[PDB]
Amino acid sequence: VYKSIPKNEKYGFVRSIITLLSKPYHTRQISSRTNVINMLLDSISKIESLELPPHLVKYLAISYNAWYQSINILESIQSNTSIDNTKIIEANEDALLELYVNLQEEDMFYGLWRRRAKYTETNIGLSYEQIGLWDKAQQLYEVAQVKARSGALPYSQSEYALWEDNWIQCAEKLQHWDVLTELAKHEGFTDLLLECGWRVADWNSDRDALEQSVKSVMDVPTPRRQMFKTFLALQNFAESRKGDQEVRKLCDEGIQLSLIKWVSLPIRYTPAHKWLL
Amino acid sequence: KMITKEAGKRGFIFCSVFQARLNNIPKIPIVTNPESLKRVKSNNLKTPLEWSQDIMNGFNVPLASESHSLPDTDSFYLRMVGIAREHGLVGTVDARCVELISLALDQYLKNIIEFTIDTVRYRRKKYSDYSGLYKSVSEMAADKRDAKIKQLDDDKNEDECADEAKSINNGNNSSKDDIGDISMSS
Amino acid sequence: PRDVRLLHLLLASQSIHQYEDQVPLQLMDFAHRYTQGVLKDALVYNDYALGVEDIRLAIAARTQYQFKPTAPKELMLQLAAERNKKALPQVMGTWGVRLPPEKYCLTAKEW
Amino acid sequence: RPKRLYNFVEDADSILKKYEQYLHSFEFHIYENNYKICAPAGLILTKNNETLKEFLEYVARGRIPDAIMEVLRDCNIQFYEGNLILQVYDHTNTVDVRPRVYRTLLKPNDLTTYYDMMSYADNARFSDSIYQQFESEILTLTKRNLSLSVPLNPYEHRDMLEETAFSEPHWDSEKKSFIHENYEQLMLIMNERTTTITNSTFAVSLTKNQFSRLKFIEQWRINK
Amino acid sequence: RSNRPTITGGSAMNASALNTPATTKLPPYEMDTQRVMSKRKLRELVKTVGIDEG
Repeated sequence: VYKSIPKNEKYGFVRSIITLLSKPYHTRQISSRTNVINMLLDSISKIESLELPPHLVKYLAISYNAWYQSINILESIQSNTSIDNTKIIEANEDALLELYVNLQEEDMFYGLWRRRAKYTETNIGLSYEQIGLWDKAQQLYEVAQVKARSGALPYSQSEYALWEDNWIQCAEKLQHWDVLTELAKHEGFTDLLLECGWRVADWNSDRDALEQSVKSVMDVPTPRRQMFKTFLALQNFAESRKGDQEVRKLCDEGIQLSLIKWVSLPIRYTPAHKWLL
Repeated sequence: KMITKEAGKRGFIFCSVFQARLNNIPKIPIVTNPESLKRVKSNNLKTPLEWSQDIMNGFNVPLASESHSLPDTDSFYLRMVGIAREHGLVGTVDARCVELISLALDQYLKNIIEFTIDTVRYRRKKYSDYSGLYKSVSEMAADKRDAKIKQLDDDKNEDECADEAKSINNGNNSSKDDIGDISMSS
Repeated sequence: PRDVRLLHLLLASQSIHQYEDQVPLQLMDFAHRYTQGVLKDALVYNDYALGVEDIRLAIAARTQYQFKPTAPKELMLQLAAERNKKALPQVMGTWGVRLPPEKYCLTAKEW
Repeated sequence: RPKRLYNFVEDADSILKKYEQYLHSFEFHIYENNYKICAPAGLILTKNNETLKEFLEYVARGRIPDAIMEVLRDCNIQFYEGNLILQVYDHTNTVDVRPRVYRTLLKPNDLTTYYDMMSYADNARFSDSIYQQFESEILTLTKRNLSLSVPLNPYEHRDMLEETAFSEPHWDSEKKSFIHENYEQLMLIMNERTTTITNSTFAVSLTKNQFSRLKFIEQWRINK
Repeated sequence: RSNRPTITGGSAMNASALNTPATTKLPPYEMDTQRVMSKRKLRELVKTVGIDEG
């Protein structure tokens, strides 16, 4: 019945489709496996004419489940003659790579990145990072960062973040925590919280300096920051006996947070479920 | 009393070059006083590294001579927070005084435009209880700039409206800011 | 009055030895109105928040539109530089005085 | 009575011709669609903005902008008799073997002297008459080349002159006469970049209540 | 809102399931305000001052 919509009227129809999908009352179907958003995105994916919606909406229609209903849409623009812009294609690739990161499918992430990258040192660093050689990948990301400060290429504002964050990930794997501690002191960031192990034997002389860092960021909570709050309560029970036994409450709210995060993922086991385990 | 007065009663300045310098320079608020330091640290207001960026972002607004349109809420907000950081106010600018500034500009320009409009014409149907279309020129907004001179800020703006708004007929006004050179004829 | 002869000494202090009679009367009736307006606006500004910074606010409120502005040389230099960009036009070479065009002269007008 | 014969230049072309075979003061570059204003030897590279579109109106009129004076004093560049030499490189019309080199001169105004005095007023704390005397002495020592020489006045030697070299009014018949004269913006609605999780947390929390990283890593490797 | 496309999604670690909020919704956005946006406002101000009015 989409065929009844004629030409010179598809723009208003697709705009009304975005207006319908972007409604705020769909949160009364977030805790469901059979949302109207799945039933509607699946019918969007069988059209190939309007099957390009704004496509950072598809990546944000992940508050619902809709993972593969969105990956179908975002991969049917990679193989479409939709070349009206070079900034629609790179934003499509951004949303697809972020869905691959949220599903922890890293091989597709590295394949799509070094299919879309413009520098060559980015390709070499991503290949060494996929294999697991993080020293050479870290050196190649430094080389790619240097050649963009004094070069003739515009680096697209999406490879730059890749160089920064993947340098931080390689330095985390190589356990250079003394560099990253002052890097997280140089700018406001919970990389500072992720030195829970920082060549440390006390965790008590700077207890307040960690409690303020947790409490400033323990709104819009994640399972990791909730784990940090529970460990602070556990250390409070440890160093001061006859403590709280709120650790028995913080562990339970962390288990409930992790269960909400488990139901938000696909039913079948993805690599992202391993961190929840 | 008057066998006692002298020079050296004040702590002022009077060098007009130095007054123009201090009116020209951009100044950022700093802290040395400890009570005001604990007063500004409690209300989560930041260090001067944010107020200097706020000076720069309040200056970098496309001010309304360049855009040829009346400004909007974000431009008003950024310019007023830059000005409030210039004067010393390290707090937050309220969101209703921007709309108050908007209505102030409204009634100011409406007064100026109305007392320019009712001078090129005598509206017979108005101003009474029982010809065509005119465009106001810059010579008219200089001519009723002086017949009713009270309506202005008396700042730079009226000085430039008196000094540079009237153009002689070889002025080359419809230009691109550079074609009035002598070498563009040769 | 004390201020008539104080104005006599003030005028003589700036080498003004010839003046009329109602000139210190005019100076006193200026100073009365100026101080009354300044103190009324300062009473408003003190009910808002007397003191000296209150007087400073009340005399900075009305400096902005009546008396002689302060250090106007750099704004006038900027304005002169905007006017002195344009090179001078071509002049007549017939050694006399040339008028503007006839519509820009006070002759083709009617009552 | 003067002691020697002096040769002082107060033009643009003569000062430029005198100051060829000398190192320049600025170094401006015209690349494709972007520009760069560097020093002769972190130097910024600009997009097509409006500060540059007003600086370019001060190089087709060969004068220094009044804003720059103090910072030129800060940046230790070479002045040349009050002027500074802008060397422009047009890289769009380069030749193969080097871009197209122009070498223009910018001239001081009254505004440049006033802004130099206003920036002198920061750490000197002089009065007004010292600035008057300083300006008078510099206007003496730097403004030579005066055209003070009077020709004949044509209005007194009227009897030895052609008759129609003047223009007086004449009386005509009964009057007298003087002499006169869409889709791309729809497909990117949610495309707003986020630097980090903490910044996203702060951006969603306050609503209800550059290569600095590489430079930091380099300076921390230097400090060790 | 998270538009970073790098591994770890602009987070300290690469778990990506532990560094993501539990229940989210769509961010605020706006359509093309071209029709409701006027290039010139001073013409509207003189329009509300100077009308025909016969």
